[PDB]
Amino acid sequence: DVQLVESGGGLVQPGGSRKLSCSASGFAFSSFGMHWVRQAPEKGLEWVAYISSGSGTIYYADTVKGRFTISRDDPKNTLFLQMTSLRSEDTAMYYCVRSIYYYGSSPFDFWGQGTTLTVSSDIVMTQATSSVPVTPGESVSISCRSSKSLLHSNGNTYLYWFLQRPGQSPQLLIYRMSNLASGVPDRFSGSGSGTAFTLTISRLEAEDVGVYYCMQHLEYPLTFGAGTKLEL
Amino acid sequence: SELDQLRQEAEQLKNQIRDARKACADATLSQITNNIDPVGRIQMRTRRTLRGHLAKIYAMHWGTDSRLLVSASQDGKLIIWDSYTTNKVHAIPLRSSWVMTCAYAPSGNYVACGGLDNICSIYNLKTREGNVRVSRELAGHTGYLSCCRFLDDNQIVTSSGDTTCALWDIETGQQTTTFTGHTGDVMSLSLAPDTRLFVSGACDASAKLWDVREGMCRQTFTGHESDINAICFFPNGNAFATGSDDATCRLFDLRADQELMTYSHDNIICGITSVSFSKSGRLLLAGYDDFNCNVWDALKADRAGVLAGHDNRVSCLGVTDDGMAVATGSWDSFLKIWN
Amino acid sequence: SFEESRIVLVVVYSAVCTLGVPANCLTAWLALLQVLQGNVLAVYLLCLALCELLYTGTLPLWVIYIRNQHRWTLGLLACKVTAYIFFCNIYVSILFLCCISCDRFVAVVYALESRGRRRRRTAILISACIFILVGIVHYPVFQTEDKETCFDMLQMDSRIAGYYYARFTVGFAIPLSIIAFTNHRIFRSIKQSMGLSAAQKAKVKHSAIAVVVIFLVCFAPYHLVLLVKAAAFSYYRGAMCGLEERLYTASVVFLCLSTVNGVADPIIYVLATDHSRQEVSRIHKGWKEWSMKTDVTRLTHSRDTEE
Amino acid sequence: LSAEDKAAVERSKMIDRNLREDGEKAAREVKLLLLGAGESGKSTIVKQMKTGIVETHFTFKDLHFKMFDVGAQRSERKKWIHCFEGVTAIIFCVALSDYDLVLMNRMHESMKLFDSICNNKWFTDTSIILFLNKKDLFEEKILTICYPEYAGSNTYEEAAAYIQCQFEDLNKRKDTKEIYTHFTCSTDTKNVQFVFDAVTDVIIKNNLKDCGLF
Amino acid sequence: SIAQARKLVEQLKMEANIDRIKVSKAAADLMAYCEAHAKEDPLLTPVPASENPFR
Repeated sequence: DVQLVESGGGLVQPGGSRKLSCSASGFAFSSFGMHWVRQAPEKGLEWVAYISSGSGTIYYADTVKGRFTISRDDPKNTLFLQMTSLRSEDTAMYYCVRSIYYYGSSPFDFWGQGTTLTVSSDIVMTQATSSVPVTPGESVSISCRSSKSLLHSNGNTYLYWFLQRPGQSPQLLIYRMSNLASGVPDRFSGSGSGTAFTLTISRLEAEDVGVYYCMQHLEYPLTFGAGTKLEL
Repeated sequence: SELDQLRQEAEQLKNQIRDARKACADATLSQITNNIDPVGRIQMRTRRTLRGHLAKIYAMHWGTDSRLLVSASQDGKLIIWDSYTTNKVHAIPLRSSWVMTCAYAPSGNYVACGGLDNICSIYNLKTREGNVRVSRELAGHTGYLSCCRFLDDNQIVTSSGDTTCALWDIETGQQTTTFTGHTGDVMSLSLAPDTRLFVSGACDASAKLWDVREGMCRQTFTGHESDINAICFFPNGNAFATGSDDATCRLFDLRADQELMTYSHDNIICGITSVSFSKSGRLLLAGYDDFNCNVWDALKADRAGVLAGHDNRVSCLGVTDDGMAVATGSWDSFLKIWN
Repeated sequence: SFEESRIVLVVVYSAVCTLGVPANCLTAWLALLQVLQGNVLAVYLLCLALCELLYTGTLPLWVIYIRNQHRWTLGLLACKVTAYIFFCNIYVSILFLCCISCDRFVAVVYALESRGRRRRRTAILISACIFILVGIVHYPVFQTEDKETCFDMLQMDSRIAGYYYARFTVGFAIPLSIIAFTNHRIFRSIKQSMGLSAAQKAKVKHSAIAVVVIFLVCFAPYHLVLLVKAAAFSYYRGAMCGLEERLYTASVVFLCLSTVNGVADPIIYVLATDHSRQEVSRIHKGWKEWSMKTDVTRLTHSRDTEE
Repeated sequence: LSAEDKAAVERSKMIDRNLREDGEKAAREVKLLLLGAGESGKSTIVKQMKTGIVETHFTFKDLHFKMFDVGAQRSERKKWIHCFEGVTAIIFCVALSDYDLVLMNRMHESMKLFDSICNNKWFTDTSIILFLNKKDLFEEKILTICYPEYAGSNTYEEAAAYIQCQFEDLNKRKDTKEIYTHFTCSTDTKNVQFVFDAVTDVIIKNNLKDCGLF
Repeated sequence: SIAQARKLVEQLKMEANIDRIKVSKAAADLMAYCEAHAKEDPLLTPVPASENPFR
């Protein structure tokens, strides 16, 4: 259907530079907004950069600003990111993310494969316990707290849940705390208060194993959570 | 002579119904609504102006969420809108720039677009592709697609200028049932809320009921004296009202099959191009060929409210299902909504 | 002699202003309502009328207070402001009428190609650039010293006379070449055509020759007095008093006729063209219904009441 | 006022910029209305400039031409005639050698279509161009069948001038408008030269109306 | 025009078996639908600006 393949993820001398490109095919990438998301090689998913639909609004993170840049080119249908001054914090499994933005749109719906890149205030959101032992057929519930409430003045809370399948790309389950994504079974359902947020897994079976995440969407930083590895 | 002897027996059958029409009707609805307190004045101000088109805006339709609306303009572009934030969400190019109708699906997945090109076009909004592509073209008519409406996600009923109405299905693209019996070209159609019975209006000075399932005419409503430009259904599902070029808006009941009243004023000589109700009745929105819109009491036929926002002739009009706002478009390339 | 000449010219100045101000405000409102429909020169006429309204009531205050005999009862900030508005207005009105003529030229002869070049953003861009340019060009007049008298001090100094001659050369003579070039190309372009019949040919000849002739006959006298002043000063840096007194009288009467043309430009614009004739006719009907001097329905009610 | 709202404003600005560019690209095209009747040489005109309405596009010099052929509509004309109000020119095609044919001769009913379309309220000021067809057959075959009231010369040029004169004065709505007749030989090289010189003659005068001159 | 004569008059005899009620009590259903749902109708009884999402 669609293809998000990444290129040039390898060994870089510390403090050097490396061109990173995300080859896109099979969708209106000229109309789609694009993101970049850092995955640490051991544990920890977090955001890198944002690029506009029209390449007008660009955002970065605290350790990303200035020394990273992100560009695009619609006619050859690919995504670019020139990357400089790398170190151990820059060692990461960077993921290619598309996200479309309108009313009823589901951002972060599809993810890329990744780059094996090794070398040599903000809204706090904590998941309670990183390990929950489960049984294939009973219902469990997990949740993550937010520093501040995500309930905006327009009456819409902004929070997204993700499933890290073991070894490959993740997917989006439920967007904006109440609406399930396409291609996802109805068993998954999130809920909570204006500050307390939780997921309700019902009748789980042997494919829901993996690390789960929750994200803020009130601002372009888009802070992540710690992660709940859901083992059997 | 054998066709001629069948004429006067059909005329007395037309006399058989009309005296039975007059046997049921002794007291009109106007004498019934004497005791009810009048609505008074309805001051409505333009909260949002959903402009952005470039040519004459011809049709609109409200979404089921009462936030998104689809607007068709003669420039050749189809725009899905947003009510509160006044920002367009989708701009759809058209293969044929000639468009006179548009439909928003009740599920919100699809949008139907037509015109005088004898082609009905249905577009998928929320695709896995991410772009908006036409699902398939629909070509079975020989006139001009006056109005198309979504009965269901899979079933769509359209009204076309080949003097016929046809029920379609997307998966095969053929007429499951076609409706014939209108001598002239039909101009508008408004289905009931239960999506089982629907009515169509034509350039016959008459309107005829239709049952969707077997495709036979149920009722024949007349009393007009010129072409019906737009029709609307009472959200109770037990009545409907029509608009024509005669500058008279007339209210009809389905099984009571009578003209309850005509909404006519002497200063109104310009005909009607758009009719819509309120959820509880007690109101009738009406757009005229004069550049202002108009509001009529549905029960007492009074000059309740006046809407004089547009400077050109209002073509399309519609109301939300929750009643939060009424929408109105005209040939001045502007959309403005009151409350 | 000099006193009676200046008093009669300021009397006819006051009369010309009090006959021209309502026509100016009417034309300003007319161009404001005409900019609603898409016309590139409608905002040109709007800007020209607004620039006219800038000075059409400033100099009347001083000239009705007293004809100037170097007496300035105010703190002279207001007289510097009126001189600013007058100089800026004269140059911006000349440039606005000439760019109106250039728009007429590019509309008529190159009509096929101009359909992409008639975007309205260029019109606002050109009007704003000319306005800011004439303000910055004027600004040395605000910088000028010798605040004993603020209308002119050209009788003794020739440096400021050379500066004013430079302003004259950059703002007066070249627009005459511009209007002559554009109007002659308009003449040729309409006169090789055959679809337009002979009546409209003579009409467009008469209208364009009328605007170029009034521009010439009212501003070229100012050209000749400024040129003869500059030439006399350049020759005789090292009967001069009598020539300067007669030149001063000629300059003030020529200023009177030039501002007569300036205030008459919207009147000639609305009187020369027939579409504006029916447009000012329906504006007259609107003003009559906003005045209510007809009272026909109330008169019929009154005659029905007494009978 | 969040990231989602900011990105919605972003996408709204993007769609507005795309729409403005598309409208500026579309505005350059010239719109032409063909009202060719049955056997009026619609095939001839489309072969010389080279189920619903048929749309054709051709280029002459630096100017685009966008014509929409309304053929076999089989509907009431009043419902959709207002859709072509912004069209600059109306092209009429009429055969001349069909004056010996009655369904009520085609010639007489052709004037009623022209009388109705000229006197309408939408087309107060729209330049009207009419063409001809089969004039060589009309010269060969010819008078008393269709126009006995002329009672004059059987010669082709005087008869063709008589027929052209009757269409020029169907009604007085053509006084405010401008009819542009042309003797269409049906073999003449570029009869779009008639159209191109006419459509620029509208454009100067449409500019002159907008120029506030005439 | 011989073929149209049948199916034109089959419409009339199919219309003979028509339901019949009283229009005055049918007009009661017109009125009884109004005051039942006039409490939540925001046109003739507009909601305040806090409940109004169009401000």
